[PDB]
Amino acid sequence: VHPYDPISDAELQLTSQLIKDATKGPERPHFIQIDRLDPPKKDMIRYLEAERTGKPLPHISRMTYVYYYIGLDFYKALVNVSYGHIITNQKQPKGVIGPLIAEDIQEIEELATTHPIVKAEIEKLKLPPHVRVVCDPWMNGTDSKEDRMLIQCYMYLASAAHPESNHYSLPLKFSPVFECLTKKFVRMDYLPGGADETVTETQAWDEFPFVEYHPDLNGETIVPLKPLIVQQPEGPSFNVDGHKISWQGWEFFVIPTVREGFAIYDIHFKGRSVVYRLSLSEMTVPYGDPRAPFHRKQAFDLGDCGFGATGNSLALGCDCLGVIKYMDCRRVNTNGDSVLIPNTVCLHEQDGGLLYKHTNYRTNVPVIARRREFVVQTIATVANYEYMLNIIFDQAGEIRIHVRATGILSTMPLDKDVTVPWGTNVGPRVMAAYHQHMLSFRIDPAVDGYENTVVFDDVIRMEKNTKLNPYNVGFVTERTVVEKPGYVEQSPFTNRSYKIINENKINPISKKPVAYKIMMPARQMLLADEDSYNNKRAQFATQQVWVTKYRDNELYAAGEFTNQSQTDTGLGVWARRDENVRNDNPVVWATLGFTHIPRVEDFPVMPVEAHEIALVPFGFFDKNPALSVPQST
Amino acid sequence: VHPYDPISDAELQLTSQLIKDATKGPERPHFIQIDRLDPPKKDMIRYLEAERTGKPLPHISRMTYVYYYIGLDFYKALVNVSYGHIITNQKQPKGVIGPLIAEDIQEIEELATTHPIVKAEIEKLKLPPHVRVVCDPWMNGTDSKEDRMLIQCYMYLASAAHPESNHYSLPLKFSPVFECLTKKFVRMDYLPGGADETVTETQAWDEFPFVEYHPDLNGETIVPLKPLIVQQPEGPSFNVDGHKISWQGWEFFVIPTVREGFAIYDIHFKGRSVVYRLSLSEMTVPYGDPRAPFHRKQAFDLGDCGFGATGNSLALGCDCLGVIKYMDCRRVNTNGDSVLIPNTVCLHEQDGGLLYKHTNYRTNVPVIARRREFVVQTIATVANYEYMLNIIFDQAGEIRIHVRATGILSTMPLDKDVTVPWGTNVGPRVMAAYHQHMLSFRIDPAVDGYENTVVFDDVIRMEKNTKLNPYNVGFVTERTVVEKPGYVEQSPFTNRSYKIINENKINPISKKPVAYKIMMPARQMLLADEDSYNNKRAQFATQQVWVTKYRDNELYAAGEFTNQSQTDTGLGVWARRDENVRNDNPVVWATLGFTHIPRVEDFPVMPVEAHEIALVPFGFFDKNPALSVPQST
Ligand SMILES: [Cu+2]
Ligand SMILES: [Cu+2]
Repeated sequence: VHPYDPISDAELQLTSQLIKDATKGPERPHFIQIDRLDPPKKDMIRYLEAERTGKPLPHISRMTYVYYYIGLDFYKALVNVSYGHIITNQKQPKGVIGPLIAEDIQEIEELATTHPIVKAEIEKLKLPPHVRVVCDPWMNGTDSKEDRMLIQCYMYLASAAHPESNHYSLPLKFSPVFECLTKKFVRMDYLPGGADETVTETQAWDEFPFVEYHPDLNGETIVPLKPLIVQQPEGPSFNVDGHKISWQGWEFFVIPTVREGFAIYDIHFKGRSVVYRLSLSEMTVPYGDPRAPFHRKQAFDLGDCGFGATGNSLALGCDCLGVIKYMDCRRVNTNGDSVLIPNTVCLHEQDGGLLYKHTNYRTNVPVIARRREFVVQTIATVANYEYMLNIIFDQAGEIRIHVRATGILSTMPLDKDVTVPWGTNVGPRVMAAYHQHMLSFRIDPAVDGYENTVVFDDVIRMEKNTKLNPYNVGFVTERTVVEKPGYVEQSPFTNRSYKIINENKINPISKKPVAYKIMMPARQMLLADEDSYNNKRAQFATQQVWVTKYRDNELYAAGEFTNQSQTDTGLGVWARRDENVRNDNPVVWATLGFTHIPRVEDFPVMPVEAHEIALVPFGFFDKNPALSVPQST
Repeated sequence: VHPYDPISDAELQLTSQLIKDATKGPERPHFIQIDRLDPPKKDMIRYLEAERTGKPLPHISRMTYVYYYIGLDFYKALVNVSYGHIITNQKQPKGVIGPLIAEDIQEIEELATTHPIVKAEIEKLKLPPHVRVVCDPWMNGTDSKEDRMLIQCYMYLASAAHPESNHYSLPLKFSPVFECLTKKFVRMDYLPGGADETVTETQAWDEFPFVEYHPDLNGETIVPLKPLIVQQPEGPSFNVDGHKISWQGWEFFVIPTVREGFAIYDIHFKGRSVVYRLSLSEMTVPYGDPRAPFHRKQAFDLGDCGFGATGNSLALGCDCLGVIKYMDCRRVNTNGDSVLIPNTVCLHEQDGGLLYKHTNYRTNVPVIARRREFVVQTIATVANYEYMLNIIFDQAGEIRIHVRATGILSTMPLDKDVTVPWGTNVGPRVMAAYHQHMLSFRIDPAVDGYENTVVFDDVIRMEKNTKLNPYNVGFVTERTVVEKPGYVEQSPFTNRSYKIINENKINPISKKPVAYKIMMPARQMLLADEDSYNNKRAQFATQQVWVTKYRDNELYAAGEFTNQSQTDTGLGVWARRDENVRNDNPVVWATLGFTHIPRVEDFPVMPVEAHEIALVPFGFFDKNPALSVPQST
């Protein structure tokens, strides 16, 4: 029972039992989230040390956290499940609101088509019997001080005849708002369908131009394909022992977590340390339609919902090609039970093309190796969206963070003959507003050991017309050291390169500190004005790379409670501490910015758009580490 | 013979034979390059139309060009090979120098180690029995007005033991220069191995620290791997008819060419036109070591040598995984004969991960398709480098240009205890100078037809604090039209997106012209100072996107004759024509900039570094075109 292990049924239920026992009276605890805390890092580095060198393993208590409500009051407790005691069980200040949970959303979704005010609104549409109404409950977002947990219910039409009909293809022009925990009606909002902010009372609905994606409904003739099969007749080249993966020189743990999907720990390659913990830390999805209620669409999908909570089961359709191993996730329900989320993480090899090749032109004798890869993947369904998260390792020591966005666009109503400059029309009566997906990747590096420095290098021209450079072609690198928490500015035109180095371990060939470098393209950051709540709640989304000093339980880039937050309680605080991070424990938070101008081809379901960040050794080894890979032949 | 067909042996030899017959006297023609010209585009479009609709085919002659020398005089001729006559046969002006040819390089390489004057330098090294001298002859480059074709011979040491010993791991400090066609020794250059530009006479060589890549020599323990196999039990899903490929809705011609490796023509997807001609057009590799003779290392690998001339045989191999079809290239030798280069192009299908997924959270019914990809590939070996060029097509209408650079670094001598700020040390006595690979891709677009406009869209904030945008979150696109030949500036911070649109064909859903968009990251451009020959010779490498008006035989970014060129005779002239290119025949030249700071891991042979540009349908279709793809199931 390893300290990194994901939460068990017994730990999750013990945690809720203890809260139930501690809560007196008739309003019972309403559970929101429960998961296992990481072991304290200083302690766990000693545990792993002992585990690698066969010495006796130190005690590390298993700890969990719980978010729960008692009536309208929100609570966060810390529980020691090794010894069965609550350590802290604290009511949170006014305005701190927990994540959404499936059971509460289901309740509100039911209500949004059942409530008499909403039935009466629906009646004004004068729907024929072949058309039904569907609701997507959304988190409220923030445009004001608001301490109540509110649900903004987006309303749509679907075909009554088929349960997979594409409601996103026909948005309505009203949206009711409920208070989540009491189930009380709050107000009915009206949505503009025209070129500006004008709304009207609910009119009879004239036409039903659905744009269906499902094969039974889309009327598209299927163009056949011949099979392409992948086999591993002798089995896979990776081992899983508990949660410990071994493959081609790599050793690391892969742990499912309810908030991140999975996290990867204690990453070593060829026996050397590389990265202590790697995860998707947050993702904010701000929309750019300036009009109400749309301006409030800024989910924080990890913080408001959780990538593990929302993970698909990968085993029964075949998302992963080859010989696959799987892991499960668990979540609490509102009752405090452990709900299994089966097969959310898949692990498998695949072929990544060529790894290297060279032929001597004099002899035509080649050396060549294929780029075998090991993939860790999870896919989250977040209402309309699909996000596929992959971490891919290869035999040259590279770690590749690879995301594909797919699923369905979040859609707005559109009246006849209207266009808008902040959205693309994607169906005869449906518009998809422009948005961004701003992801933060948390990389706690341990490059060749636990004292690291973050740096960035620029590539710059040499002074022209000198004795040294008389032909005006020379160019050189210069390095800047990150001394304190903060961000680094992007600079694509000096080929700026972020690296984490170990100043204490010198490469004996290049004579510079060993390093890993980050590979990522320059990207547009937060488009919302600085004077906006979107800016205040998500500082990470405003710069490409952030550095903090490590702290236990500082994991989520916009802070622990994002749902309807008023301000950033993650990097917006942490990256401002005035402390030393040189030759220490800097933690890197890389922002992957994706501005999404939807196109028609993204509808009714969208082809994958891929985004990637790579961590690659840079003077970490004393020669290409892939000389150990068999020849391709 | 279809007009797009690659040259045949008969046509190549008819070309050289006509020139031999026309050349009188005892100085015989010395052949440098022969290939078949594209059919003139106007006629070819009519021809394709007739071929399509069963009308009589217009008459279009097969034509070739030939570069050759008579003594020291350089000539270019055009030949009609359908009827067998010379059209033009023209002595080129003083200073125009042809590409290198393998037979002439072999000759100068032999001479670099046998000429008495270089034998004398070698003797000064006092080499022991177990070491041998190796030469890589290089094109001269340009740092002065120079009319003679010169070869700079880079000199190295290798183990005498083994023909695959890595001579790049031990560079010498002298370099002989020879006049290519006369074989006259011109001069002996000396190379600095220290921190600055100081050089000495040739000294005895003290030690032999080779860094070996070959498995016989590298001493590496091989880490085993289990098999991973790809099968297509019913055969592939693509058909090849002549040079015409059909796969999953696409139809286009793949033609091998001596200069570009291959070119792809007449690209249609779902019956609609996309791109008329797609090709890697040039690649310049400028080095950033300011010192002589290094400052002159600036290859134009297509213009100076040719990607087809230099292509690997891929069937050997097997570089391409699965069920493969191959095509050949041919090149002339100095005698005018046709030399076959078997299997330089491989064509095959592969799995590219998931193409789309969506699960309705209510029912948990998924739609999912896998991303089947069709790959066209060639791999050229240019002296030390390998360049893997792929064009990948997918079922959603995307064309991905994907390049991988691998092979061996070009290396410079390095004395003990030296470092340099313009190069990385990659072995005990060998340094890899900084350099750039600047690629230009020529995309002659035919988006839904032959009248196109080039445009770029920017994503910008709405004005804050208005009635329309009261919460400061809104953002919109604005469009700029390219009206005249020239370049577009990069703007990654406004998410700038280059597109080619057809202003005559409006998407009936979005109400905007149909388009293809270019995906590519912002990159650093040419690092050589504006005041350098690198700059005057390669204007394309200074800006990321160029637009010209189409002309027949205007194919190569830096001009037809690059070797020891004084100036750019490509885009540096053509993108400065004052003419209109809106709703006409714009041609797009996309510069893929890769600044290469070598790492120790790139030596003795480098892991692939991948770079891409994608062409993606934007409002081209009225919905996702991949709804015709079968469920993955
Ligand atoms: Cu999106
Ligand atoms: Cu390079």
